[PDB]
Amino acid sequence: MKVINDPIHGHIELHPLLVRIIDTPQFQRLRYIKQLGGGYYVFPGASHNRFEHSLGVGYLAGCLVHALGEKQPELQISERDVLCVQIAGLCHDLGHGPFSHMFDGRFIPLARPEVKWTHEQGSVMMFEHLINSNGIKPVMEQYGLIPEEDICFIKEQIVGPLESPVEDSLWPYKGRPENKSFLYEIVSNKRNGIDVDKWDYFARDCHHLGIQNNFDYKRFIKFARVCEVDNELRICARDKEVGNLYDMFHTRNSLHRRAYQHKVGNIIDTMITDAFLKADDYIEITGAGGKKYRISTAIDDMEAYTKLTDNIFLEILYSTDPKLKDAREILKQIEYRNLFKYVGETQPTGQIKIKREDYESLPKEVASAKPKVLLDVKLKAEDFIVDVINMDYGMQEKNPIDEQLIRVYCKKVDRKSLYAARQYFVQWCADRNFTKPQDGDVIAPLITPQKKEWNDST
Amino acid sequence: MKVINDPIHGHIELHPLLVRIIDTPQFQRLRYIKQLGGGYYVFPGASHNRFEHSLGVGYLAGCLVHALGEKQPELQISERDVLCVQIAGLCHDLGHGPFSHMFDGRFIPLARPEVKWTHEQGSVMMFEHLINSNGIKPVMEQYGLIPEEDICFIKEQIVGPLESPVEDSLWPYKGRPENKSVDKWDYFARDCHHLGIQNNFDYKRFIKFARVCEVDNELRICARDKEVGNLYDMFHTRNSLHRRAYQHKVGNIIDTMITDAFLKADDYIEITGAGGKKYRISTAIDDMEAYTKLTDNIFLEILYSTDPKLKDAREILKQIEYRNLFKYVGETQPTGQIKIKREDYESLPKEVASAKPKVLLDVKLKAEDFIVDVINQLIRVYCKKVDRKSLYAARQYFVQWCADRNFTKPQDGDVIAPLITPQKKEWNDST
Amino acid sequence: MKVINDPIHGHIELHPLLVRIIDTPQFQRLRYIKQLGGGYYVFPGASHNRFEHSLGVGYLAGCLVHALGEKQPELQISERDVLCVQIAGLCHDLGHGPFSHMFDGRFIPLARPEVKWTHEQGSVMMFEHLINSNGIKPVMEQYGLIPEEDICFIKEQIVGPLESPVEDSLWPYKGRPENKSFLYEIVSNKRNGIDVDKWDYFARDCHHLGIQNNFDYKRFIKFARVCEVDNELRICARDKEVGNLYDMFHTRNSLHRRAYQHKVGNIIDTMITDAFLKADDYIEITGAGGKKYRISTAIDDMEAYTKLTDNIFLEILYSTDPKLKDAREILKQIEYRNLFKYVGETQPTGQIKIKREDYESLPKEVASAKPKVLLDVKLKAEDFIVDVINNPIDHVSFYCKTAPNRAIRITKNQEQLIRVYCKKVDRKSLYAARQYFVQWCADRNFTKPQDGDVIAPLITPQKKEWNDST
Amino acid sequence: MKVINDPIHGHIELHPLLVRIIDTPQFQRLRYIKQLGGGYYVFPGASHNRFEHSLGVGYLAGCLVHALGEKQPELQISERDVLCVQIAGLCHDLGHGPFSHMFDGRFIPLARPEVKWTHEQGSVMMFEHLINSNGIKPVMEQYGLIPEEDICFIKEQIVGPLESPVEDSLWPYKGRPENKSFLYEIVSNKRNGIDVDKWDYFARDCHHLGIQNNFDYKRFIKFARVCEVDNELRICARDKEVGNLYDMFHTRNSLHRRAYQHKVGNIIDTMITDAFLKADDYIEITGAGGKKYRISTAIDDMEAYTKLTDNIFLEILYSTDPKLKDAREILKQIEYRNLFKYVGETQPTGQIKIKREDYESLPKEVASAKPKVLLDVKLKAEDFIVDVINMDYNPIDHVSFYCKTAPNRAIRITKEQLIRVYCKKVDRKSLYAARQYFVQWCADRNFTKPQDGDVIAPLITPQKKEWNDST
RNA sequence: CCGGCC
RNA sequence: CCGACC
Ligand SMILES: [Fe+3]
Ligand SMILES: [Fe+3]
Repeated sequence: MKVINDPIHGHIELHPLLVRIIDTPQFQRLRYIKQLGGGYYVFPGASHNRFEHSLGVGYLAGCLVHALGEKQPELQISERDVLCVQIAGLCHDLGHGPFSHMFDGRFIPLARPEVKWTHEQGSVMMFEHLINSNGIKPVMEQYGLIPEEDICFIKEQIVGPLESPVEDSLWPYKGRPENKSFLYEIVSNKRNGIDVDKWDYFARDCHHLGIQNNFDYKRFIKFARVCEVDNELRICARDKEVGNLYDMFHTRNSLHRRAYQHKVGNIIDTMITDAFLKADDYIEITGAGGKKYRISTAIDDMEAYTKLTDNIFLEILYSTDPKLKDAREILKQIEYRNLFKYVGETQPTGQIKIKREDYESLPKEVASAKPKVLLDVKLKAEDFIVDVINMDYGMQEKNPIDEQLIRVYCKKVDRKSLYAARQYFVQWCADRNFTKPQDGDVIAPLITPQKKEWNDST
Repeated sequence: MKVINDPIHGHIELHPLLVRIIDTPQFQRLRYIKQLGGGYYVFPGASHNRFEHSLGVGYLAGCLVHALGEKQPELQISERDVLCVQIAGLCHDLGHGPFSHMFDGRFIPLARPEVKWTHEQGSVMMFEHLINSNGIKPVMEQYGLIPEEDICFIKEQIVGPLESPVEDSLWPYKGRPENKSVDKWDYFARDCHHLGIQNNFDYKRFIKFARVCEVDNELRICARDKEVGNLYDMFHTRNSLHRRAYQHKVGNIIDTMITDAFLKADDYIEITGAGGKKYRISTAIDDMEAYTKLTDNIFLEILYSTDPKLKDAREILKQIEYRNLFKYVGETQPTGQIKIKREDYESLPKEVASAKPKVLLDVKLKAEDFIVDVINQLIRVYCKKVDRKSLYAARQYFVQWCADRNFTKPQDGDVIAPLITPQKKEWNDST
Repeated sequence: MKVINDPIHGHIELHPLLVRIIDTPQFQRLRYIKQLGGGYYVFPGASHNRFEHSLGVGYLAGCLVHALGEKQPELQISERDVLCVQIAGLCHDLGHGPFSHMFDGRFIPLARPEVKWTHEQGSVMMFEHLINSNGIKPVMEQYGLIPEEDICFIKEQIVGPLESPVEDSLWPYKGRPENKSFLYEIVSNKRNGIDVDKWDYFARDCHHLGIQNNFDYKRFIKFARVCEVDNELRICARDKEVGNLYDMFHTRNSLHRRAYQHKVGNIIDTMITDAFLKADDYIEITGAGGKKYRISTAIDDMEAYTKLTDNIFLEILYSTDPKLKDAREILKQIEYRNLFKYVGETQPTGQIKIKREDYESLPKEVASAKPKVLLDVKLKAEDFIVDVINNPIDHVSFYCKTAPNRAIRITKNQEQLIRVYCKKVDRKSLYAARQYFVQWCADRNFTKPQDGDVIAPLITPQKKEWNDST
Repeated sequence: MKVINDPIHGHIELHPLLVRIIDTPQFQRLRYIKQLGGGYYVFPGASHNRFEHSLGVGYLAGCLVHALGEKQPELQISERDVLCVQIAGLCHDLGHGPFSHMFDGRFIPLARPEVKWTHEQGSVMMFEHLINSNGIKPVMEQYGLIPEEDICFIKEQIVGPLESPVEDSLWPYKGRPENKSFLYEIVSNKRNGIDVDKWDYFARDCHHLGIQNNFDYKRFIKFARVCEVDNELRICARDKEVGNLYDMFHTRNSLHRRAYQHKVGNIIDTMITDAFLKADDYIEITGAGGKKYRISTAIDDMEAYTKLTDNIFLEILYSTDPKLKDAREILKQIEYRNLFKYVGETQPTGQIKIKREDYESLPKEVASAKPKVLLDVKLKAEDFIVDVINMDYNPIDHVSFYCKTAPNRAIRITKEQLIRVYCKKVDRKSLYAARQYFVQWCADRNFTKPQDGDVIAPLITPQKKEWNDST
């Protein structure tokens, strides 16, 4: 058992097995990839990496489990359950890619349109590989828990429903029973949204970025207890966390609308992702048997998944090879904060939402926009841009109870080039059937008038 | 007008010249080093970038200049003084080495013994290189600033001494006024905020409680007579932060391991810059081109290469692939006048490796397996070995070396040495 | 320019006129009036008086009006109205009598059923007496105020429209023209209940009772802004502080269900009220011109109401007079802690709510309630005591975004109790009182007791009027 | 086994005997005696009373004795001692008069200068009256106490040695044998100054005044063990809390510099004292047998002293008797804030001091000043007042040392009277004359020259050679 | 600055 | 479980 001090988490004490397994290099790659991701180009202070966020999530899940077992001993969950919860929370986001939010949102979504997968499956696979490489089976036996069940429980908590839930009204998870889901929801609240990881992320972002955290998660955990709803085990705020929970929801909205939904930071992230894509074949990491896998193709290789940090960006910034001139230009452009210029903002309408495969064609489709306007420079794939920041979850019914931001970036920063990019963005919005801009009366003095809808003020 | 959002000083007002300087390749690359260095391993919450600390210091300096100008109309504060303050607060540590203090305090001895230089020389060279590469001399001129004079004044404001005279022919201010007379407070506040260390002193109160006074017919900074509590709290916070950054057990181990990794891969790492030069990590300060490609990425890159030619070097990362840091024995304090100075910095590990204690020992280490690092007067004792017998042998050798150095007696020297500590009659005086 | 240090609001920096109003007999009388009333004999910590509460209320009213006036230079909030709101805050409780809400609550109605008296009317009367006796009016002239308007405005802020508001939907206040309709929302508010009085006494009660106060009025005051709702200027809050308002109302409910509705803090109040009643006819209090008023009629004169404070309690406890022997006796039964025992509680069904004018008639009906089974003890009329005791998205606006009169004010939010106490404490007496209480709760169309089935099995089915839960 | 909620100590559990003792008229008399006395008219939040103070002190004494008997079983602390220490903590202030320390600090020594009276004597007498009147002795016998010696023990804890020894006449206390000496330092220590009463009233004063209280008695009781010090078992603390103890003393100093010496709470206390002194001969209080006792003599009979609380203030304020007129007016000048002005402050030099018997003679000497200047104000004894604010009598002092692994060797112990003169008249020339008279009187009495003494000393200053000597 | 004294 | 129901 070892205790560490953090700005928000506080005490980092754990079990002897968890203490022994915490100081590992497999989860050190979390410390080498920023959880804030594009926040380095956004938040001057919030340079925290996935290690701090994951440790806070695990500690908060363990504290919640301890509080539930103390105030509600009817669960009869022994120390093995808490140890398994801590081991699972130690890998909350231990399967993402370089720059975190850029990989599963921009890099993985574009590198392999034919293979759509997010950080969840990658996290499960990476945690399984790390467990296999550690060889902590005798150590787990010294902890009193059988590995053949601890590994399954950790994987189920990390991923979720891993049994391909059929329409039958059985247990969706093959690890947890019909009356054993109370402990696994502390790591992530897939329905209520009150997750230890989410609260830790919100608090850390607010603290290291300069925002106000009015939530008191400790009181929520103290007053939560285990209750029965819809003939199932759950956790809810008893009577007096309505103000605290509403403040937490407002803070989450502020964080996800001011930091994860900014403008310049999204442009910087898009430029970084595009530069990595142009250099995908130029940074090959050694794999198993002496083989090599590209950073683009390493999402299915754990040798380079354990070797996928933001140092790839550093390699891109300090390439010692002569074949990376195309990526060197983008690296030099991003070195002096000379990234692209935003042409506006947009959001689609209706229930139709594009998949991961359509993201790759979205840049080409947005560049292919061509209204009846003569442009000095044609909006090509490398000249124009379609930045599609997908918004996971978000649409939660009765947030107290309980698509994608589109941006047009110009590779050229000339005034005439800016006007051409704005015209191309208007053409793309018309093609995608997007609503008129808020300042569209001036932003589109020659593109909006083409359609009679703009003139129909009534 | 550019605004930078940081939790140290909120928003920082930067004019077009200040914005261009802050938005520069060197300024952007300045955020690639750690203030706490290896202590980031020991303390997770402290991972701040150096560029943010420099920006906060510059904002504090600009605010102080504005307050001095507004409070005293007779001060006649023009744009030149504010521009010099901003340039200094920006390039105060512009070219700080890998992990800032770690490189310039550990890696210089193994870099090039012929020329000695702290982080100040590298900072001055990096600022000069940034000015040369930016090509914004007309931009600075259009703001009313003299380029050479401002650059020299900013460099002098840094630890580096502009002039040779100590106090006879003015001060080390060959381009500045010796009579004429902050960053430390801003850095301390940033470190306290990042590491979670409570700071009882507010930087704003100290900034607002400064005045220009005529002492010895010279302008000097004077504080309020009722601000002793703020001063004390500030000093306490600074000391606490310094101890946390330097005295960290894991930090210390990471430090020494970083230096070992840097030395081991001298013939397996290099850079490219002007003239197609291929210089190793030892020559990263003499040439500004080497400093341009400088980042803490080695702390991962040297740890991530998968080549057989560096397999043993890769094995250094293997020491991190199974977490086991060097054991801590103890420390002591200097006595008399004999101390391990910078000249003895490159010889102290060799002196430790050559020790022959007269005690029952079975495990010995060579120069490469023995590390002698001091905290500069306390010198800690860390043994890279993991065996209990090896640790005891290393402790006995360290005790013999300290007894031959006649240093201060340790806290529990009787337990560490049953006879070696008893050998000296001077150190056995319990009264 | 005094400043008063407070353990809740810190510094309460004042104005010379407020100091003149404060250092008077009629304001310092508040220094000996319990804020929680009888709650001191149930909560040892709640020893605070109305004096500091009134100081804090004046402070908070000044803070809110000053914040609104500095934020918005269009409302034309002058220093005159700021001072007038501060005066209304300080004088909002000048009319309290012995043991605060026990006096105009359970005492005066049970003593004088023919008079409608409230502490706000007493506040108006005491403030008029304070400005007349102490010669404040020349000072009010000095400091920019015009008494002929400002005094009426202060009285209206304390109690409401003095002049029997006319039927048409005109402006019912004769003090301020309607273009300052927001100013009548600072001190006392009935539309939504966001008034500085409630903030101050919630914080003070939580400080003195050990309860934990989560609401933070400073955040509200910062967000507080005047917005236009239903063509009238009102004070609203930023949409962020909605959770803070939830906390405030949670604190309100806690203070009500733990402090102000205490099971035994009301028994003690009943005993004190009975002691005052028995001593009402033998405690002469002098008025203006030597006219001796009693406890109950002292509300008809402000020279005799000024001399009427909590000391009356002890003035009956220390009596050597034989005429007070009964009343003093009751007070003694409290020092020994020999209080009346609880019997049961009930709630009113529908809208037929018992009023204060019927309070003096309440026990007799309980006396007329005799259970349909044998009773060992036949409790007389005075042998039982029947004591009566009186959402977040109310008419409260919520400033939407960066727009002055945005007025996002819907949010769609997305009676009384009766307690029976027994003078006798025998087991058979307890059973008889429980049976009589069950009979009363089963025949007066009132809700059945919480534990009525265990309190009395032969007085449950009395009538069908009080046996329907629909 | 009831429990009382306190804003300071949270839940306070009480033995049935403690409740029986609490629910008596003599104990409930404390509800109507303010803790800070005249500080209310200065600190609006400081309206708390002695009743909750006594409750909390009993709580703390019980907690400390229980801890000390749980850690070390060789001390052999039994339930009898626990109940006796708790009772002593409860009744340690049963004898407080109106406005607390003002009664035995300013009123009684000035109303009856020939009578010695401390509130500990009144506490002992009131406790005896409580026990006798309320039939507590049968209940004390029932639960385990033996009144003949247990009551003597409680009285000794309240006041000290019930008899008169000289220097070394063996063990003074007849309550408990010497091998339980520590039991006499819980409720009221006189050597170390660490007693469970000061903890509670420091916490309560800081709660109601808004001052910050960094001390934590829980972390003291947690690490307290009894150790031998000069062949006397004493309660001792871990050295790891010694710095914490510093905080407590720091808090103490704050409370004695802001609250108890406010220079406006003292002039208000003086005005209340003068009003009481003038209404003394006419206010009647009935005692046992109907014998009317005045306010001053009421201390001699506990039945009359039970009915003597802060209410007397209001009883003089709300009166209509012509004989009380003057007294009543001095209470009304307080209600207009038309208080008397402080002419000056000084301190005694060396070891010269004013006792409780010379307080009455002090104003006459103050009025007896004869400055060698043209003083147009003929100030008499009624035109001046002299308040001797006796400061109550160290971070180490009788320090304690519960050093780890050393449960026997406690060797780790390593680390006045103000006089304020006020003037009844309010004329500016009268104020200057009063300042000059105060300076002259302080010079004549060899007292320390005031810091602002020379401000109103343009004529008689050259007369005094020592006054001009700055060294 | 007689309910303020960082 | 009459100064408790945190
Ligand atoms: Fe009220
Ligand atoms: Fe006491």
